[PDB]
Amino acid sequence: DHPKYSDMIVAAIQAEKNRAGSSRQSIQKYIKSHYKVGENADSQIKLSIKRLVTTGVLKQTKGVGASGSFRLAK
Amino acid sequence: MELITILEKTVSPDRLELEAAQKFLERAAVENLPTFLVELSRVLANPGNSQVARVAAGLQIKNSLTSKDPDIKAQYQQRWLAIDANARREVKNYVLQTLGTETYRPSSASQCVAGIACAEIPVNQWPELIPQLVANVTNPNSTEHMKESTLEAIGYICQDIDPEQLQDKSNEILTAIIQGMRKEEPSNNVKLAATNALLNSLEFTKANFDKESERHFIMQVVCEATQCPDTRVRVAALQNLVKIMSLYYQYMETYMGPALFAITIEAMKSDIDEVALQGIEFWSNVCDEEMDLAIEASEAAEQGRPPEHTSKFYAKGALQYLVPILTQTLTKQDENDDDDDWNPCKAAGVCLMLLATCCEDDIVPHVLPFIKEHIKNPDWRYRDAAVMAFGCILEGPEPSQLKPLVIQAMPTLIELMKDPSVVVRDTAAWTVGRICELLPEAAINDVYLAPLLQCLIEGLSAEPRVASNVCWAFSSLAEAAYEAADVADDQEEPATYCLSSSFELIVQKLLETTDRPDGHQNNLRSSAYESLMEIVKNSAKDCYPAVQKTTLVIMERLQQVLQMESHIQSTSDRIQFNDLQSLLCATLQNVLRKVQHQDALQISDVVMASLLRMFQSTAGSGGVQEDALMAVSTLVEVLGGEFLKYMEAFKPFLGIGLKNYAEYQVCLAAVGLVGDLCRALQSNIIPFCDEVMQLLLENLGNENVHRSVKPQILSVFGDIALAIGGEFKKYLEVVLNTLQQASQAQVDKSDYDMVDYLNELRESCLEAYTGIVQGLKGDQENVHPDVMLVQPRVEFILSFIDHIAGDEDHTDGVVACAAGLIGDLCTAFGKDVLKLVEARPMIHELLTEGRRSKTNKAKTLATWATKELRKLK
Repeated sequence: DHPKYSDMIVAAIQAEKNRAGSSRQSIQKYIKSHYKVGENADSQIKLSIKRLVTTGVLKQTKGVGASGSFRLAK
Repeated sequence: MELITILEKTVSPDRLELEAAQKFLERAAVENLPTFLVELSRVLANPGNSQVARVAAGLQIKNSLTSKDPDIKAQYQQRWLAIDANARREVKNYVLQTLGTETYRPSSASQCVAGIACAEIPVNQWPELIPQLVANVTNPNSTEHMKESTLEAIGYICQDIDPEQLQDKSNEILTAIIQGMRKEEPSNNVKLAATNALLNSLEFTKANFDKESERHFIMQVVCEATQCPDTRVRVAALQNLVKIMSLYYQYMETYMGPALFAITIEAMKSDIDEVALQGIEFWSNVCDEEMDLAIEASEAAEQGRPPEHTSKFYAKGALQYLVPILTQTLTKQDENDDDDDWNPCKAAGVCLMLLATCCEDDIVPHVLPFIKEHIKNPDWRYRDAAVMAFGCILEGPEPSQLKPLVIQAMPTLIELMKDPSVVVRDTAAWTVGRICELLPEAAINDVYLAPLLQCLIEGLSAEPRVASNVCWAFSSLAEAAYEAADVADDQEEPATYCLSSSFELIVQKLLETTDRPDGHQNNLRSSAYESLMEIVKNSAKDCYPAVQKTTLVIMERLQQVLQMESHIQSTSDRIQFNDLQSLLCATLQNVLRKVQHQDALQISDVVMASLLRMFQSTAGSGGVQEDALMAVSTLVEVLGGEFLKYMEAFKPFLGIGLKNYAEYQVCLAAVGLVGDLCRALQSNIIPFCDEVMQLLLENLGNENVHRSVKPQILSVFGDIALAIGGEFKKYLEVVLNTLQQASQAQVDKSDYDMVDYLNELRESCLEAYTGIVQGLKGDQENVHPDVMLVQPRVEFILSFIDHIAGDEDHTDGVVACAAGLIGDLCTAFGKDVLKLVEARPMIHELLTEGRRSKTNKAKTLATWATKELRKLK
C-alpha cells in the first residue's frame, strides 16, 4: 500500500514553512529529510508539483519552473 | 560465528549459506534478535575486519534499526526498546569501539541512533552518555581517527535526531564543544564534521544563541578558521553563515572590514579558482544581505525609524570599484550553452538584479560608459557584457536616470535591432522587451510592427543560439500587438489580425524551426516549445484550413517524436520528451474549442490508432499514465463518445487491467474513463460481464475501494443498456444506501480539507438516479427483498431513516432521494406508520409551502403518500 505522496508534499511544504524563504531546494531536501521514497521519487513527485502549478494551484515567486521559490495564489 | 562474515557470505557462492542467512535475518526481524546485535557490535568494534564487511554490517544493522519508511524507523525504535537493555546497551557498547576503527561512506549507526534517540531521549532512556561524550571530547586521548569518525557520527546524529531531543544534554554538549573548538585542533575532517554537525543542529539552538556573547565568541573562533587552506571546512562554515544569517540575522561589521573586505578584494584579484567557487556562492548571499542594509538605511532615513541593526553603506563606498570589474567579468562565455549548470556567474547575476534594485545612482554612471564601450564590441564574449550590464539596471535604479536613456535609445534601438551584426539585433530585441519590461517608455509600434515583423520573419531561420532571446522578444511583441487592437472598448477576442495573411507561413515555419539538431546552444528548445501553446493559444482557427492539414502535420511531428521515445533508456531523455507532450496537452487544448464535426473526429480516430498501438506497448511500465487520459475526458464530448468502432481493444488489456491488483490510482483514471464510457457501450456487452462479476465482487467486497466510486459502479451501465444489459432494478435500495451513508459519514468540516472536493460525489449518485428514473421509473423491486429477511433490522431501517429524514430543510441531493422514498416508502408497507410518520417538524412549514404556487412535481408526490397514509388510522 503506497501512501498518497502529494499529501506528504503538502505536509512537507507546510512543515518546511517560512513567510520569507520559499526556495524549492529547502523543501526538496526536507523531503530528503525524515524518510525517503523510491529512487524515482524526485522525478515523479517533481512532475506532480509541476503539473499542479500548471493547474494554477500555486503561484510563482522566484525563479522559473521547479528551480525557484514560490507562493500560494490568492 | 559473526554476521560480518555473513555479509561476505551473503555474496558467497554457497547457496545454502546465503539462504540460511537471509533466513535468520528475516526471522530475527520477527524474532527481534535479542543477542544478534551484541555479537554484531563486538565484531564491528573489532578494527580487524575489512571496510566492506563492516560497512555492509552497518547496512544490515541499519536496516534493522532505521529505515527510509518513517514508520519502519519508528518501529525499529520500538523494536529496540523491546530488546533487552543488557543486550541492547551492550550492542551500543561494542558499537563505540567501531568509531575510528573503520571507514564508512554513510554512517548508519548514526542515523539509527538519532532515529531511536528520537524515542529514548524523549524518555531519557539513554541520555546519560552525552555528558560522558562531553568529557570524552573535552579531554582527548583518542587517536585522530577514533575522535574523527566519532565527530562525523555526531554530525549525522544531530541530523537524524528528533529536533526536540538533544536538548537535555545540550549543556554538556556545549561543554564538549568549547573544548573541541580551539584553533589548535589539526584534522580538517574532524573539524569539517564539527561544522557540519553545527549545520545539523542549527534547528533548535535558540537559547544558547540568545546570548550575543556566545555567538560572537564563536564568530571569533570562526575568524581564526578563515585562513586555513582546506576548502571543505570553509564551505561548511559559509553554509552555517547563511543559516545563521537567515534566522538570527547579526552584524558582520566586525569581520567585514577586518576580514571580509580585504580577503574579498585580493580574491577578486586572485586569478585562482579558489575565489571562483568557494567564495562566490556565499558572496552572492552576503551582497544581497548587504543590499538589505542599503535599503534598510535608505528607507529608515526615509521612514524616520532607527533600525535596531544598522547599515554601513560599504556598498556606496564600493559601488564604483564594483561596477567596472563585474562588467568586465562577463567575457568568459561558452559557445554551446546548456542552461543546467550552476556557477559563480548565476549567483552574481541574481545579486546584480537583486542588489541593483537596492543599488544607488552611482552604478548608472558606472554602467552607461560601459554600455557604450562594448554594446558593439567586436567580440561576442565582450559585446555582451555592455548590453547585459545595461539591461540589469533598467529597474533597480530610480527612473530619473533610466527613463531618458530609453527615450533617446528607442529611436536608435529600432535601427539597432536591424544592425548587420546579428548579435546586436538578437540581444537588441530581447533587451527591448527588457526595456518595456523594466521601464515604461513605449507600448506599441505602428511603422515598425510590420517592418520589425518583417525582420523577425527572417529571424525565424537562424541558429538556436541566436533564437533563444528571440522567443521571449516575440512574447513581448505579442504583448505589444495586443495594444494596437484593444483601443478603449472592444468586442470578444477578435477573430482576424492582419498577419493571418502571412500567418500561415508563421505556422508552417515553426515545426521545422523548432525541431533542429543543435539544441544544446543557449537553452533554445524550451523557450520555443513553451510560447507555442501560447502562440497556439494566441492564434485563431475559425477559418481552420491550416489547423486541419497542419494538424496532420502535427501528427507527423508526433510520429517523428514517438520513435526516440519508443526506446528511451535514459530518465532525462524520457523526462525531456514529456516536455513537448505537456506542450501538446495545451496546443490541442488551444485547438479543441472547435470540434469541426468532421475532419477533427476522423483525425482523432487516426491518431487514436496511433495513440493506442503504443498503448499496446505502454503496458507494464507505467507509461502514458495520464497525458492521454486528460485528452480523453475531452474527446468523448466531441461526438457524444459513442465509440462504436472503439473498445474492442479495451476488453482484454483492461480486463486484465481490472485483474491487476496493483492498480489503484491507475484504476482511478480508468474510472473517469468509464465515466466517458456511459455513452458508448450501446451493444452486446452481456458475456464479458461474468469477468466484471469477479472483478467487481473483489473490489466492491473489499472496503478499501474508494467511497466516491459507488455511483460510477452503476451509472456506466446505461450505455450497456442500449443492447445487452439484463439486470433489473434491484439496485435501487443500495443507491438509497449511498445517500444514506454520506449522511452517515460524520464529515466534520472543521478544516478546509474534506470540502475542496466533497460536493462532487453528490453529483455522481444524482446523475445515477436521474438516468435510472429517466430511462425507467419504479418504486421498489419486489417491495423490499431485505425486509423479507432483514425485517427486525428493517424497523430501525425506518427509524434511523426517520432520523435521516428528521431535518426540515435538506440539501437538494438528499431531498431527491427522499422524494422517491416518499413514494415507494408508502408503497412498501404500513408497519409502524403512525409512530414513525409522526416524527418531524416543518410539516406545517411544508404544507403551507406546498399550497404555494409554482411548486414542482415533488409537492404532488407527497400528497399521494397520503393514499397509503389513509391505510392506517
